[PDB]
Amino acid sequence: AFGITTSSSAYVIDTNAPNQLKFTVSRSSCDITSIIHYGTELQYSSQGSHIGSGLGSATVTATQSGDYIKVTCVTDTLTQYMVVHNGDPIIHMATYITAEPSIGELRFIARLNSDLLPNEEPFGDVSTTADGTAIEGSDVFLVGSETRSAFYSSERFIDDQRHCIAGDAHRVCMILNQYESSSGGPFHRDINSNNGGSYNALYWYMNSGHVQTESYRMGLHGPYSMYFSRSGTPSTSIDTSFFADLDIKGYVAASGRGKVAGTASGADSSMDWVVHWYNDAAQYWTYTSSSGSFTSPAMKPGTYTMVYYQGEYAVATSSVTVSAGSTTTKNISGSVKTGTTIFKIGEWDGQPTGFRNAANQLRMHPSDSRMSSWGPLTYTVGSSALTDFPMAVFKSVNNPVTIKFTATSAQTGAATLRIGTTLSFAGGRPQATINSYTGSAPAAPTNLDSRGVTRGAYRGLGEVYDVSIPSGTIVAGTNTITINVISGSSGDTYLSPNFIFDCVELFQ
Ligand SMILES: C[C@@H]1O[C@@H](O[C@@H]2[C@H](O)[C@@H](O)[C@@H](O[C@H]3[C@H](O[C@@H]4[C@H](O)[C@@H](O)[C@@H](O[C@H]5[C@H](O[C@@H]6[C@H](O)[C@@H](O)[C@@H](O)O[C@@H]6C(=O)O)O[C@@H](C)[C@H](O)[C@H]5O)O[C@@H]4C(=O)O)O[C@@H](C)[C@H](O)[C@H]3O)O[C@@H]2C(=O)O)[C@H](O)[C@H](O)[C@H]1O
Ligand SMILES: [Ca+2]
Repeated sequence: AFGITTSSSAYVIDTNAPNQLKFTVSRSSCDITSIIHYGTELQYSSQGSHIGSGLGSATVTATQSGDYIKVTCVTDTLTQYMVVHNGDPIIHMATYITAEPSIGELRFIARLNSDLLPNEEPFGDVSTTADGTAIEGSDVFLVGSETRSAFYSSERFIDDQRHCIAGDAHRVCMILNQYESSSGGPFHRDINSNNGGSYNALYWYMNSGHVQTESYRMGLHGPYSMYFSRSGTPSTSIDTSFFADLDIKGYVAASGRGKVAGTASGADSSMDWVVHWYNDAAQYWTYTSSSGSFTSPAMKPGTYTMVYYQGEYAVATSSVTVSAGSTTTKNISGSVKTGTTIFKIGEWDGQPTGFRNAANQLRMHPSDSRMSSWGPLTYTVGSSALTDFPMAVFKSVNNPVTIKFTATSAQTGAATLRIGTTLSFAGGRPQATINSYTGSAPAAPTNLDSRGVTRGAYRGLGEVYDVSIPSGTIVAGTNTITINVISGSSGDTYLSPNFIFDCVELFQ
């Protein structure tokens, strides 16, 4: 039956789902210590499923409100909520914080039986580190001859409404339709799952210091939903609006929200367009249609910075105010301006898209034998393919990048060499030589104090480095550009100072 079974040490919540879902919540710690789905225990028995590594101690209450059961766990700065609906094999959750946890990240982790749930979806065994030997920190492993990381399960938050772990008789998915309290914007990615040897971990990283570009946000994180299937795959259309009736702290209901609608225009139409709104309280985003039309998700009232991307490259920024119960009509337009192009390597999309190893980097370590050579490589404009240009240059792996290009006598005037990047590590930034002419050393970029390129990430601050080339420095015939990554810092191989490339353009 749908209901709560109480003992001194626990509440057993029964969702009354057709294929059975009961779970045990510790009244002392708020740990999920047992999960029975279709007569089968799914929960790792040594460690609970919980926020972080455990709340440790919490004040726990359970109540029925009609066809809903709510479990509340209170700590000093964090309230954890679990809500179930009669008939549904889902643990709905929401996490209310007034401060960032001590550890400096906010995650939920489900620690589940890896024999029954060995697989990871949608990306496969790339995040299975079981039987792996660490090759970097304690988060990148070698399994046989293949490199592996929990990070290789990651996905841009804008595209991460569902990820799961699974076996032949059970599937457990995270359903994620509310990223408003997270940090890093639409292109932030994070750890999703990890079969690490003892159990298979399923996550939602509400926030983290993994390639973090923003301050943390307080208030209610989620709702998020952990779905339990036999062999089905749950839709991402899961109604959580019943949270409005359960006095969830920090919860703002539909009627407390407003929107922004309009049309974005002017950007590169070969790319997906994204509109992004943020302030200290909340962040929202949406893809636009191919005509540029957009309607924001339901937004908390307030004033927001509004950004228009082609790919992950901001072409315009603006400000907008949202009122509860109304739609603010707000258009946005803009484009990337350069000049008359001599050559262009890659595209202005805020990604290493198309470069050598770009597709692999998301799902493996740069040391992986399946990677193509890092170089040093000479890219000759007109003969070399884009997949011959390294996605990253490391001070101590493939430094420098040499570019060969032909110019006509009509192209010997003043130019700007533009070096567009996505993300830096250890102070990495480019200094350019063109023929016998050396550009200035730019100052160190902001340090994000995080590995990235070795952990499947590329979305950083997107620094752009322009070099003014005087007239008559470019010559008719062959020319040479040397891109050196400079930095006062030092490191072994892929942890040496580096940056990931976005686009390299020479224009007049
Ligand atoms: C090469 C490396 O580079 C630099 O590294 C720093 C930093 O020193 C390093 O720890 C790493 O930090 C990030 C990291 O993020 C990951 C997870 O989000 C985090 O929860 C953690 O996960 C582990 C965790 O285990 C718990 C506990 O830590 C264990 O000791 C044990 O008790 O079990 C606990 C448990 O909950 O089970 O959770 C497990 C489920 C998981 O399996 C564990 O991996 O670590 C992850 C990781 O990537 O290592 O940790 C958080 C707290 C931090 O905020 C992140 O920055 O990466 C940093 C960086 O990239 O800069 C340093 O130079 C370092 O010395 C060097 O070795
Ligand atoms: Ca690019």
